[PDB]
Amino acid sequence: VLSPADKTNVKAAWGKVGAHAGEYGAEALERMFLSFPTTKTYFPHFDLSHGSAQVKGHGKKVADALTNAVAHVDDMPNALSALSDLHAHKLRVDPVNFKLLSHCLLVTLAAHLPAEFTPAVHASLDKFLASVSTVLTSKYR
Amino acid sequence: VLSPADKTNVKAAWGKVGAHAGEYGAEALERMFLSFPTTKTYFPHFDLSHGSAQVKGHGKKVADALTNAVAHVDDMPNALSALSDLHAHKLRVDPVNFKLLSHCLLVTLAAHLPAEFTPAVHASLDKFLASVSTVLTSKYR
Amino acid sequence: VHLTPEEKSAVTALWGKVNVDEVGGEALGRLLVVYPWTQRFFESFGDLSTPDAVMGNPKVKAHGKKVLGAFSDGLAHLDNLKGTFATLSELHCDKLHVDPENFRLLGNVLVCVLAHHFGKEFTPPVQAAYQKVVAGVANALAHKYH
Amino acid sequence: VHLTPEEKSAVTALWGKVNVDEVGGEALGRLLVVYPWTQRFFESFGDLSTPDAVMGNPKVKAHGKKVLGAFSDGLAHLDNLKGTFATLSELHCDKLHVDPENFRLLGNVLVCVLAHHFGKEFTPPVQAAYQKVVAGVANALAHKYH
Ligand code: HEM
Ligand code: HEM
Ligand code: HEM
Ligand code: HEM
Repeated sequence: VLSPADKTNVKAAWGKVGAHAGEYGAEALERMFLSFPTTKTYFPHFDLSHGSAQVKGHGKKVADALTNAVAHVDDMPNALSALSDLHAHKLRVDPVNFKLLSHCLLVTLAAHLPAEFTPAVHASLDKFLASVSTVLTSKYR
Repeated sequence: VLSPADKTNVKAAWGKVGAHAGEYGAEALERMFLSFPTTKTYFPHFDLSHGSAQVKGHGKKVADALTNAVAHVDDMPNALSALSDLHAHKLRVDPVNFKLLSHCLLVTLAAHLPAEFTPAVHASLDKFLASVSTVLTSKYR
Repeated sequence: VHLTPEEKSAVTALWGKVNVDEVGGEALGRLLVVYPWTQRFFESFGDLSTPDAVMGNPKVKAHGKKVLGAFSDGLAHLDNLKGTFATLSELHCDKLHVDPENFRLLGNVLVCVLAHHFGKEFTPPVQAAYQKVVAGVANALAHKYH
Repeated sequence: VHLTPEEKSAVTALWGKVNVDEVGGEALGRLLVVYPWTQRFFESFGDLSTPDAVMGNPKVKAHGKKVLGAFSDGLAHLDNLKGTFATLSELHCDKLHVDPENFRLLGNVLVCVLAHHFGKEFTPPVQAAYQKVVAGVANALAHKYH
């Protein structure tokens, strides 16, 4: 349940992302809609095209939610209580979809941080995204 | 995260199983080895045949671990801390395998309790087995 | 989907005594109740905000019977499940975009429904055989995604 | 596995500049490190109790290259991935009994390895295309289980 080493790696890899967090969330979301067209089902109201300002705005949202969990890592359930409600309870987001997003987030970090994406930080960041996802699916979980 | 209604359903469906708990664990384990022969990988040392006293002894173990979680439902992480270690950390049990077991446990309860296996208790018992499984995979999770 | 003669005897003796009106609907309902994100595909069915709503819905018990219909087809044609399901696959894959994972779920709750309605008759032999078919139909519906 | 000419240009221009000695081994290592239950299949490889053990293991970088070898085959034969993998499927399915789910994992960590070694060249177009192939090879290795 996120070891001290994991928490340290995650703070630090997040660190490097810095002000690019929002940019990265947009890229991640775009990677998912293209590779996993089944997720597109949940955003009929969006224009999913490439420079879509809907997708950019949402990437920022996703990046801020994550920075919120990193900043509150020992207390994610409480930090992300509202988002859960939304995801698990009002949008009924298939759990499968969190895996796909978490994968595309990792591919995006790997694509931006060649120095920081070691085997260990990758293991850590995988454990963090999976935690995050366990919190957001927990209304029927 | 197991609602009051869930905890109540689970206590009660477990209740009916009563002294048959060990018997049911054996049947569940046997259902899994047959339907999901890939799990058999983890028990090369066992004789998996039908009346195998290895499998019977183990069913009791699995049934007692679960009765331990039901009895300590608001505190499973602590209750099942040792088992996690074993499963997540010393046996490296593929996470996939907990889903398969949890399914076969449900098929076994459905096969024994026609009155009690309503749609709701089934939803509850699904949520309980998934929790249980989240605790036992949490050393790399 | 291979199925030996023993497995086949097992699956077929079983399926023969399945109330084709109820079992179909009980599986859809338990799917909707147990895995409540699948309701996003069935809001046109009406009131589903409790299990009793769902388990009573006329639309539900009507769509389940269709579902079983198709399972009966595949039991008929194990040697060619793609062939049998091709049309069904475009629907769920290319048009509805259901995640194939939920095909596995519906099969596994159909297996629970079977164990529930048949009790100790649904031995572990017969479950093993049935997991085969269910894996196979899930595999076929999922084709267009492959 | 269909792949349009655009996807194909994408996957092939990419694969062309892949260090076939390293990438293979880096994916196996990250699989062993990130999904540590897969080590149950690779204890004969020696010391794996840290990532540095693993990322340095000669056995690891030697088995990864074989792995990539096979991916190169399938890239060669998308029109017939079963054909290409039939022998490989009996191995992992009927003899090793690996859960097909771990085929999907190895593909997705191969995709991360690709994004890592190629940076911004590994745009989302090219990822999309690559998820196809990886889904397809995972689908083929998994055949004997279907
Ligand atoms: C790592 C997990 C993810 C995080 C951090 C996350 C975060 C968020 C946040 C913070 C918002 C806006 C919050 C608000 O305005 O109240 C949002 C909206 C939403 N999320 Fe996510 N989400 C995640 C995963 C998913 C997944 C997997 C899907 C489905 C593919 C999804 C579908 C939605 C939908 C459809 C909405 C609202 C509808 C709209 O766009 O207006 N989310 N999410
Ligand atoms: C609902 C989850 C399950 C529970 C409650 C559980 C419980 C247990 C318990 C209590 C023991 C004996 C404990 C001891 O002596 O310290 C055991 C042993 C073990 N479990 Fe499980 N287990 C579960 C899932 C799994 C799964 C999914 C597998 C893999 C298919 C598995 C593989 C093993 C192995 C191989 C051992 C020890 C080796 C031996 O049999 O001597 N377990 N488990
Ligand atoms: C074992 C797998 C499944 C089978 C055998 C199956 C089969 C069918 C059949 C018989 C129909 C009728 C099509 C027609 O009238 O021509 C249908 C419709 C539909 N299926 Fe499934 N299905 C499968 C799983 C699911 C899953 C898991 C979902 C998502 C929860 C889903 C969503 C739908 C929906 C929403 C429709 C209706 C489309 C419309 O309104 O016309 N199905 N399916
Ligand atoms: C994308 C999927 C995969 C591919 C392309 C693949 C391909 C291969 C190849 C090229 C070999 C060499 C066979 C030979 O020498 O003839 C092999 C061996 C093996 N694979 Fe994989 N494999 C896959 C995934 C995995 C996974 C996920 C596991 C489990 C973590 C696994 C476990 C093994 C093991 C243990 C061997 C060695 C058997 C022995 O010692 O001879 N493989 N695989």
